[PDB]
Amino acid sequence: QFPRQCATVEALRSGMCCPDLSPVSGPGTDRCGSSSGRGRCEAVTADSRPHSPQYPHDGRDDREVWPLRFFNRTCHCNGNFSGHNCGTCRPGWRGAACDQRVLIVRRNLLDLSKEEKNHFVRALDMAKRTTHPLFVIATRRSEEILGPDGNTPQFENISIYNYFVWTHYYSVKKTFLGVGQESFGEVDFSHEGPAFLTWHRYHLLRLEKDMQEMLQEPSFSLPYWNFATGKNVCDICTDDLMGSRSNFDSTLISPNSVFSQWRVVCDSLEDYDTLGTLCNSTEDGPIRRNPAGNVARPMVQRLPEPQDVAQCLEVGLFDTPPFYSNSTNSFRNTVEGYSDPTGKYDPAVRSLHNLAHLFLNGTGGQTHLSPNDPIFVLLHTFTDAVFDEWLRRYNADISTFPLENAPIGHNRQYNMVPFWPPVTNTEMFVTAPDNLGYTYEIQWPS
Ligand SMILES: *[C@@H]1O[C@H](CO[C@@H]2O[C@@H](C)[C@@H](O)[C@@H](O)[C@@H]2O)[C@@H](O[C@@H]2O[C@H](CO)[C@@H](O)[C@H](O)[C@H]2NC(C)=O)[C@H](O)[C@H]1NC(C)=O
Ligand SMILES: *[C@@H]1O[C@H](CO)[C@@H](O[C@@H]2O[C@H](CO)[C@@H](O)[C@H](O)[C@H]2NC(C)=O)[C@H](O)[C@H]1NC(C)=O
Ligand SMILES: *[C@@H]1O[C@H](CO)[C@@H](O[C@@H]2O[C@H](CO)[C@@H](O)[C@H](O)[C@H]2NC(C)=O)[C@H](O)[C@H]1NC(C)=O
Ligand SMILES: *[C@@H]1O[C@H](CO)[C@@H](O[C@@H]2O[C@H](CO)[C@@H](O)[C@H](O)[C@H]2NC(C)=O)[C@H](O)[C@H]1NC(C)=O
Ligand SMILES: *[C@@H]1O[C@H](CO[C@@H]2O[C@@H](C)[C@@H](O)[C@@H](O)[C@@H]2O)[C@@H](O)[C@H](O)[C@H]1NC(C)=O
Ligand SMILES: O=c1cccccc1O
Ligand SMILES: [Zn+2]
Ligand SMILES: [Zn+2]
Repeated sequence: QFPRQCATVEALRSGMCCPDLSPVSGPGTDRCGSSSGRGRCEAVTADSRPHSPQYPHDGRDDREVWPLRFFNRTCHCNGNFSGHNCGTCRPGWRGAACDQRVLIVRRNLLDLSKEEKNHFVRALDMAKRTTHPLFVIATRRSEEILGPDGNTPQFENISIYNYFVWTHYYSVKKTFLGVGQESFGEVDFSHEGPAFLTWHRYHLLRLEKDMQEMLQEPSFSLPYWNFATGKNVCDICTDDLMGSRSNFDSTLISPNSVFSQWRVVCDSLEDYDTLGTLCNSTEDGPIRRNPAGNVARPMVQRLPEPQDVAQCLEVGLFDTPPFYSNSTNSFRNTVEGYSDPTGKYDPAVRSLHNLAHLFLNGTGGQTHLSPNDPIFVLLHTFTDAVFDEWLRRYNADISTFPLENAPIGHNRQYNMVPFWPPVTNTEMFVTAPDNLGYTYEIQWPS
């Protein structure tokens, strides 16, 4: 969603989201930091190439050709400057001139020290309570975004971590067709398509960045959870980490973990998909988590085996037609978990990433809701670690990431929805240590 400077009547009317950086001569005098050389307000590029025939409602959904339904001009920054303002630096760069290299290391959560484990847990908790300094979220779609009286932007403040939940929600929600009509659900701007891995990579980079600024610790890094152990249990679900099971309710988190106090956002689908509203910042209800608990679905009662990871990393093409959840021999569909680890499609199979979600048999395994469970962060840095090893191993071969006829949202040059500033899948399709300022301390099975 959008910088608070752009969630106004004026900015949405002008179609321009190009905020000032240091307005020393008055408002509008330093848009995108043009006073210095940091950037310039510029026309948006959005993907205009066709998508797969599965989405038939072109013209109906604000996520199409993102961000054009809200803004057609944004800040484009020069050099290694970056941000909605061009006021910060691109990943891997710090300093006023964006010329100092940083490399942060994402490590296995179980390898952290007693203190490092405690620091991480409290930092997640701080992000859950701390208002995001920059972004606000919409509670209405574009037709109602200026509110009933036409002068009241329908945006809410939201915490650093709940923004992380909301953007995942917004990417997966159904297309609203109107009161009385059933919303359309064969659409997903962050799953079931090639954008899945790059979407989720930016997802993590933006949370990590937000927490660095919240903590004022430039080197803070999100750890990972090696869920590919074949285990029957959740080895990070302990009270010094992500929280153990409640002895008073098998589906709740131990009261001796702060995460039992969290309350989730976006759990009112029945309202959103009938009234046409969007998830707002009001929390409601605790995290439900029940590892291995899906007795009705035995396939999701055990986690992935180690070799599952070693096998999926031998799939050498990033994606294959039809670039969807039923692709075969697609690395993306394999690690996403709709193929078996060799790449062989099967409508039944759930493996790796999908399996790790469903193993939680709770909030973490529901599509509109799953970042509400903070295991999500660690589940996806590990998924991102596998992706990064693939990028290393096959020379970041983006050729099979399709430029057209992908499911809507997944064309290569699509701006990933709804991140801001606009950022394409291509911008994330790079090896992380040289291009994004982070690397993984990890070892792979042979
Ligand atoms: C760039 O956008 C302006 C502003 O319009 C907004 O932009 C989009 C997000 C879309 O949602 C528009 O409906 C928004 O109003 C465009 O100028 C407006 O054009 C409309 C007709 O299309 C007109 O009724 C308004 O008066 C115009 N507003 C202003 C301030 O002139 C502009 O045409 C767009 N330029 C492009 C796409 O190149
Ligand atoms: C993958 O699933 C898709 C969508 O369910 C199937 O693709 C086509 O879908 C269009 C409408 O989107 C229909 O005309 C057909 O059902 C599909 N085209 C065919 C069968 O030629 C597709 O069949 C699936 N791919 C597989 C199973 O390999
Ligand atoms: C924030 O979201 C909640 C959940 O959708 C909204 O509360 C619902 O509002 C509908 C109709 O207004 C009621 O029928 C439901 O019973 C409400 N749910 C709950 C849990 O109270 C709430 O109105 C939204 N806030 C804003 C400002 O839109
Ligand atoms: C957690 O697992 C239970 C089953 O172990 C799920 O409940 C089952 O849901 C299916 C499909 O909705 C029903 O056919 C079964 O009758 C249910 N069984 C029981 C014992 O409840 C539950 O939906 C799962 N929850 C999540 C979030 O995954
Ligand atoms: C959102 O909240 C605004 C508060 O602005 C600032 O936000 C963070 C950084 C906190 O430090 C807070 O204390 C600050 O004041 C309010 O002005 C307003 O209620 C909200 N604005 C909108 C558009 O919803
Ligand atoms: O976001 C998800 C939520 C629930 C289950 C499986 C896979 C997901 O990516
Ligand atoms: Zn997801
Ligand atoms: Zn996921």
